[PDB]
Amino acid sequence: AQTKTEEFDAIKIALASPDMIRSWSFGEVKKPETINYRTFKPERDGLFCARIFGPVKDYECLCGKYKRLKHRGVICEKCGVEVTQTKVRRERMGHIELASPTAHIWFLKSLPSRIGLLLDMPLRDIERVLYFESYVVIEGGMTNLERQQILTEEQYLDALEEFGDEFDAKMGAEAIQALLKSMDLEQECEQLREELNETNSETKRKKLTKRIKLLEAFVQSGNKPEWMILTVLPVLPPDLRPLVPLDGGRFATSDLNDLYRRVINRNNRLKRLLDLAAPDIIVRNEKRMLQEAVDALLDNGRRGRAITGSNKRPLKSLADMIKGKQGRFRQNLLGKRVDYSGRSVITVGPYLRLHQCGLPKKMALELFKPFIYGKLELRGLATTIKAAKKMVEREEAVVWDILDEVIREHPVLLNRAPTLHRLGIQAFEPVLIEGKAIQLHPLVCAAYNADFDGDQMAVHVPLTLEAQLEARALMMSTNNILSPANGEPIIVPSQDVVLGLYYMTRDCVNAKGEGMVLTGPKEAERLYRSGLASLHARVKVRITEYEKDANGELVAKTSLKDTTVGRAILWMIVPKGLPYSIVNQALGKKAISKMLNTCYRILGLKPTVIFADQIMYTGFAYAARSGASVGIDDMVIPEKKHEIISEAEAEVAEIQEQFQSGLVTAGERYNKVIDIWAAANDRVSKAMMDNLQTETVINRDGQEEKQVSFNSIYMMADSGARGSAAQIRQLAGMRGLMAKPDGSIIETPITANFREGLNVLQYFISTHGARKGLADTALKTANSGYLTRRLVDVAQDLVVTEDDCGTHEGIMMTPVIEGGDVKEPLRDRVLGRVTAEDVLKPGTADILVPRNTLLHEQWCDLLEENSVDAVKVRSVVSCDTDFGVCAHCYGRDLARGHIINKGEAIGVIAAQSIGEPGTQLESSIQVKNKGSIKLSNVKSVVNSSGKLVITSRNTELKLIDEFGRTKESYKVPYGAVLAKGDGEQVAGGETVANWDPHTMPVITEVSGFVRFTDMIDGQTITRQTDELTGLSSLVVLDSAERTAGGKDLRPALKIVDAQGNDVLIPGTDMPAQYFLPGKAIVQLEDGVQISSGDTLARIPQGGLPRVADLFEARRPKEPAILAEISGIVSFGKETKGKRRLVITPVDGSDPYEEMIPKWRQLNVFEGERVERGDVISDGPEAPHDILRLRGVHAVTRYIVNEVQDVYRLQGVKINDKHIEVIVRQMLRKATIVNAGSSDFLEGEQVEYSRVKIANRELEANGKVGATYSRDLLGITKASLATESFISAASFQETTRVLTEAAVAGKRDELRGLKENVIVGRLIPAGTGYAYHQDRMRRRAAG
Amino acid sequence: GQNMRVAFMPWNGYNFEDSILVSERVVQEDRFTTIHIQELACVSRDTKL
Amino acid sequence: TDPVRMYMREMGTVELLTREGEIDIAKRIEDGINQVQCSVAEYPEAIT
Amino acid sequence: ARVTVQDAVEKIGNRFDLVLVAARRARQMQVGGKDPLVPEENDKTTVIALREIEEGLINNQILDVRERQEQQEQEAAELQAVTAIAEGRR
Amino acid sequence: HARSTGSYSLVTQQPLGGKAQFGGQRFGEMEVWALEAYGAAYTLQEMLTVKSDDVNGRTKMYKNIVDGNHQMEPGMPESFNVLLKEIRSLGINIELEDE
Ligand SMILES: Nc1nc2c(ncn2[C@@H]2O[C@H](COP(=O)(O)OP(=O)(O)O)[C@@H](OP(=O)(O)OP(=O)(O)O)[C@H]2O)c(=O)[nH]1
Ligand SMILES: [Sr+2]
Ligand SMILES: [Sr+2]
Ligand SMILES: [Sr+2]
Ligand SMILES: [Zn+2]
Ligand SMILES: [Zn+2]
Repeated sequence: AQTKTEEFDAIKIALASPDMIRSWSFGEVKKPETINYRTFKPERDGLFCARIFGPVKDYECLCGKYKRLKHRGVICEKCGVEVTQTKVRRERMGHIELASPTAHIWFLKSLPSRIGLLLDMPLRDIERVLYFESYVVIEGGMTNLERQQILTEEQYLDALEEFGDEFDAKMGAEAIQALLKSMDLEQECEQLREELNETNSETKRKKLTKRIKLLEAFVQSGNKPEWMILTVLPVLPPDLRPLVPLDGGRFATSDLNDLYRRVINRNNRLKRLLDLAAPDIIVRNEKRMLQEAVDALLDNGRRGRAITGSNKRPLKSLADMIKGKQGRFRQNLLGKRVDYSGRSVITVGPYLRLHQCGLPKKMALELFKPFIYGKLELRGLATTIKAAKKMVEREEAVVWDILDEVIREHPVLLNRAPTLHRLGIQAFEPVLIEGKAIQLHPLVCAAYNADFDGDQMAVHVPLTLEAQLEARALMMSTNNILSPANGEPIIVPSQDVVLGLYYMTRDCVNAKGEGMVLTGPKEAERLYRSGLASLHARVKVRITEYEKDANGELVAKTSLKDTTVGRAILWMIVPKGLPYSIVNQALGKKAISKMLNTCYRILGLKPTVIFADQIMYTGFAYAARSGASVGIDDMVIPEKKHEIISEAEAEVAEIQEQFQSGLVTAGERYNKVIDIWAAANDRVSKAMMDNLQTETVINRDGQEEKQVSFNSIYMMADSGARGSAAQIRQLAGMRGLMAKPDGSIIETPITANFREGLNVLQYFISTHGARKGLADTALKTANSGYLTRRLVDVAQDLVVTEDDCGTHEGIMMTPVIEGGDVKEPLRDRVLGRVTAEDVLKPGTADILVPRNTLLHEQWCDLLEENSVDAVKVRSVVSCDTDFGVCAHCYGRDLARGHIINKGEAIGVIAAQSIGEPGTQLESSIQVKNKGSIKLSNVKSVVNSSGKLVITSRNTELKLIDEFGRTKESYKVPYGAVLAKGDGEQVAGGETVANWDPHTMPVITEVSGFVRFTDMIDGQTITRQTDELTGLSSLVVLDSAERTAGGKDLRPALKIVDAQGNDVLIPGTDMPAQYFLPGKAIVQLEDGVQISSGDTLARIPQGGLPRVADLFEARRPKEPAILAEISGIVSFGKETKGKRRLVITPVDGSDPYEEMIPKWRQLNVFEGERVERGDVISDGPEAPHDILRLRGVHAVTRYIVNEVQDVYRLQGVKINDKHIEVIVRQMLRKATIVNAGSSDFLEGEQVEYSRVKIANRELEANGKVGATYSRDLLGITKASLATESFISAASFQETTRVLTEAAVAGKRDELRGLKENVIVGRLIPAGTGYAYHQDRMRRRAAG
Repeated sequence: GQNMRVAFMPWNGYNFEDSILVSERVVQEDRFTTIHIQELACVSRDTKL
Repeated sequence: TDPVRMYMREMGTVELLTREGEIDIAKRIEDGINQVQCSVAEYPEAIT
Repeated sequence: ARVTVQDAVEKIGNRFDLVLVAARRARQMQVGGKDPLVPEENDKTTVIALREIEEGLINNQILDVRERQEQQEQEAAELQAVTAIAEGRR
Repeated sequence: HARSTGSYSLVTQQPLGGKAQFGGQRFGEMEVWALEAYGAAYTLQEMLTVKSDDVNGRTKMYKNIVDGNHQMEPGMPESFNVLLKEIRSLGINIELEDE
């Protein structure tokens, strides 16, 4: 067995023994001395020592008698110093022998007290003994005091006289150490398990289970409770807490050195006082501060706060070294300084290739400094290292030639701050260019958030062959042409390149040279650059296009095409294996991006990279040839701008007449006036797109006018190069409406555009949105950056383990349709996904579509003709793969062109794919197909106005076509108006059902007058404004905001006839009195007659924070109520306006009841057969409620759809596979129902229980089948439950984790990615994954 | 900081994103040459050696 | 701060003794030392 | 392969395993001699190792077989010394 | 700014700027996620040990560049070596266990 090999695999943490501290130590620190004032050297036996810790000089003694590297490991007889290197002062430690036992602060003050839970004693009782105020009973017999009893000095005196001798009680920290000495761990666990048999409890059970979990973990590791109180105190090495002379001459010392002195000082005094007369008052006080001295040394920010001897600052304690945002544990990742690194301002590089960057000459000479010396002595140009150093410094002409040789074929990484996704660091092969600025490729600039105006980039250089290869094979820009977030390419031409291809492809009416036959695309270049024909005009060209063959490649179709001169030249740029139809159209940013996407799957990776550069070179050349210029005349104002404004300007003054008269109220005016300017702003914008969009008119050939305008501004907007249609609105047409500091919109918008001079008032108005929008942007990076940090820490420790997981189960995927519009088709949704079950849809004759296969970009085209719906594909959620993803049962790699290879970290990509683009962050049923409306469970009643309002809780809508079959299915809620009844023919494009989306109306049954009984104004009801009908309406307040005068009053509307007597409700002889709940808004007045079907009262129900809320699994303000057990369910009893739901099935036992709030409107009336997971209260659904009842599938698709809806509105494309990775990290950790091996509640992983259930049911001597229920933990609730203390203390609170690891005796085997970064080992992901498998396999055998 | 002749036109990738070109005449004629005065201090100190 | 407060409360219970009260304790000190000195004088080895 | 490495990725499979296979070949050419199989048209050791993967001359299998031969060739040409040492130890 | 090798700080053995050569560029945790997302493992190994804190690693690797070896040979970084002694000085036993 190896003994001296430092190659470790696992690290463990436990409590240190007083004898174990002496093993670390090499001597005892007895003096508080440091350094002499005369000669700057260590003193005798102080903090700084050469006899204990090591010599200050390299291989020398203190006196200077022993010199030269001759002597090694020689213990001096004159001084006592070992002749060794001074690095020994960094590793060697010391010890301080304490005269009195002092308690540890980490186990005492840190909640919920490690010493307190172990002894079953509150902190108030422990501290009063420790601090020396009261005695505590340790040993018990027949002394009436039993155990842990707190006794004062006057109580202890009388108790000893009555008994004594056999009775044992001590005072101070000595008593606590003796109390932990006497306790038996083997017998305490047996007693607690016996009492948890008859009296179990529910809420008080948690503290009883906490004690067992603390005691059982204490014995299995073997820490011993006696070491909780410190007797020997370890000392840090002198190098970590140094006294170094600065440049000026004044010394600089650590705050730890000042703390250590105030420990030894009173330690030496206590050793004196114990033999030089010991009065209790002084001795207890010296022990009082000595306990505080260690407390201030370990963790200063707990008991009091120590002040530095010279400075007015809290001293950096031993705990403060690890934590504090920037310490030692947290600087392993963030605060890491790196050699072989550069930094300069970025510049454009149009002459460079995609794999090439323009690295500065003087920077590269400095960076590859050791690389120059290596290939200079090898060439025979320089004699030695020092001679090679002189040649570099003198800047010799021959050095520049060798420099280029080393840089060639050597990749260099380029990093930009901040890195949101992985493409922020890309490798490039440098080309030497003279200058102090670094040149970057224009195409890869789209990957970063970079702009050539004042941005800087870090220049990193790999050193080893392994580092050079993983930069070329993985981190190279040519290899990373696609984005990891979505299947669309990230390297897409922008600005100048788009404008160049747009002008080249666009056509004119009659340009120079039209109607020629042209021999090949070569003659198209012959006419333009010579000066005989323009790029525009429709001219026939002979072209030879090559289509893809079934085997490839023999198809060569030649035909005459009707294009332009410019389109023919661009075909030469287009590779052979691509159709001509893709370049035939006028190309913009939307069209050019489609060229690279099609070129990738059809040809490969290599052909599209060369093509990508070829577009860029040609893009800049023809953009320069065109000469696009933004002029003041190009900013065309609509012909009748002020004419439209004047029609809407005094139209506001027309409603100002209604403001004073009383036709339109003051509250209704503001929202009516604003609609005029909103319509006027759109009218000017639409009129702007006539004098700018197609304004040409002058045509030489014929008399026509139809042509796309050659305006410089429109060319930048139509192509999508720079500036959208929204930007052109403000400059030429109208700026629009601005906001107020409160949030409301200003009455009069800015009429003046940027073409004309803005007013002083108008410009001050526009500044508010400028200093508010940019203020949001200043904290947008901080908020989205924390969101990126949040998603990583929970999913980072997730890598691909197996090639295929043995489950034919996944998620049902349907194209997202909102109301009657398709957002994303099946092709874009199921692209990349691997199917779990074969396609069984009938349409065209075939022999089945194979399962467990990758859906290609060409394979998905076959599914489009057949029109397939609802395909269950293998996803990240449904995985039984030990600890990770199962490759095949996941999907394609979006950056690559095939399946994702095993070893790649999915969770890190999944977190970056959402955090990066995060910076940019139904009501009426309409039918198109002709048929007939058939209704079931109809309870409609016609009112006085003429609205068919239904008086039923559950209503469904169905359509019957020509043949006689159901077409569409839609749900109709309570309080809805139907257009047509049962069996009525509908036309193509007609609304059949209509209701207000954000309200819950209450419908009456009996007709007559309305009485306001117990409806006193001011006491129960208040007046405001309803924002739906609307006007002034009564608002009913809940039982919380009501006055002290009207305490017992029920808000209810009473229905009477013409005489004044109550009209009875059909069924019961009870008077008609509809009790109205809280929050409800009453629209009706006193004395107003209503018919059957009239509404009495209506009951009311962001961006980045919404995404953060869904991922954190936080319950909404108004959670939806759902039925838990299926069967015959009926209501029970009444209170005021609330119902207690009693759910009882048919079978045995089944005791269940529920309590529901009063204001809630239900979807069931009386005696209803309800199933598991049904909507009772309409609105938002609670994330925990869906998992509880609907299952572990409907909740997973709920997280996907709700998050995507936020990104769809903003215009962001993120795949559904990235979200479901984090969902799997939310579903982990489950609660056990059936008794297995340990407890009932606890916290065990889903797969940890799946390994358990597979082992218990067959072998392992258990035979019990542990039933488990899935639990949901939103990121931060799941990231705390990591099975590593090194990974936890990285982002979590350090002092809590290190104490928990010490007590339990945890072992970190280093499997997570974050665990190996801190220790300085290879990552169990990617290249290091194949390395890591070699060591994990040899743990079982050996 | 003086004024130069400005033409708003695309070039061969030398004005991709906010990038600005300059003539050799801007370098030949001292119109953007800046004078920078720097201070460097040398301190002789007394040590224990 | 905690350690500063209770120290003033420990010696607060003990009252100051002055004048002839100090002599009552001082007389026991010198008589206590003299009794030890008598024990050393009685011991035969101490003379040797 | 200077621009794209895709031609070498298809030969082995995994992109990460491609790194480790080419690293063994590069280090053999760096220190322990090893003549290049594919004609050395300038270039550095990182790319020349990838050139042999594209043509199909070097692999994780091929590197192991050649390492078995070289170890046994240095075993047979040193067996004369090992047998003499073992006699004195007993 | 450009740096290959130079002076190092006292408390932590990571790159530091002052005279002659400029200070090194900081490799933050945001940059670590990128290499974790990539199949990169040996590059981050360089960033943490030979380019940063590892005392025996940096000098031994530097000599390999001049000799023409291009090999890491990494060990214990000084960022974690200080951390081990800080936990031991608190009074909590932390040790490295072998296979
Ligand atoms: N301008 C431009 N050139 C490209 C592009 N892609 C590849 N090349 C050129 O093709 C040459 C070979 O590239 P490889 O990727 O090795 O192609 P191969 O595997 O089929 O041989 C290189 O020449 P080389 O560097 O001289 O290498 P070599 O010929 O000395 O091996 C490189 O310059 C591109 O997008 N744009
Ligand atoms: Sr930009
Ligand atoms: Sr910027
Ligand atoms: Sr050679
Ligand atoms: Zn000496
Ligand atoms: Zn799976």
